[PDB]
Amino acid sequence: TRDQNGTWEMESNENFEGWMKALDIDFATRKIAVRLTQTLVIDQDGDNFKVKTTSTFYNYDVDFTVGVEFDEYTKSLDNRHVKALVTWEGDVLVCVQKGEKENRGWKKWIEGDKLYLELTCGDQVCRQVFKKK
Ligand SMILES: *C/C=C(C)/C=C/C=C(C)/C=C/C1=C(C)CCCC1(C)C
Repeated sequence: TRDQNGTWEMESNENFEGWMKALDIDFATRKIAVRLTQTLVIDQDGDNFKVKTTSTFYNYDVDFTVGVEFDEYTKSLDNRHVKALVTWEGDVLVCVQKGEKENRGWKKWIEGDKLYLELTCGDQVCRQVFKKK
């Protein structure tokens, strides 16, 4: 389904360290971040998304409209400028972040009662699975 609305709690996180390292997230931050639990809150109305990711210490918050390119500064993450675009490929939501890093972005989709998130950067892929809270 294309409906990704809800509050989603992480149950699995594969190669998170590899992905953070590919983004050059500093080693000391990685140590704190790597095994934190995550809650992902998605508000979706038509093309309009509001996405909030939360953990004990960190948050990543972003609003976008499907099909509308937006320039991003990746602030507390890796401090880079990218050109972001989120679109649908079937029922997979696909984000491409054009910039220095190759293959940078994510894909998000629903299967059953679960949300799947694939984060990509360089040659690294991180796969996360969430259950609806
Ligand atoms: C569509 C879902 C998206 C775009 C989720 C993005 C989530 C992040 C970029 C996660 C960031 C982090 C945390 C939530 C805490 C652990 C360390 C970070 C900064 C990598």
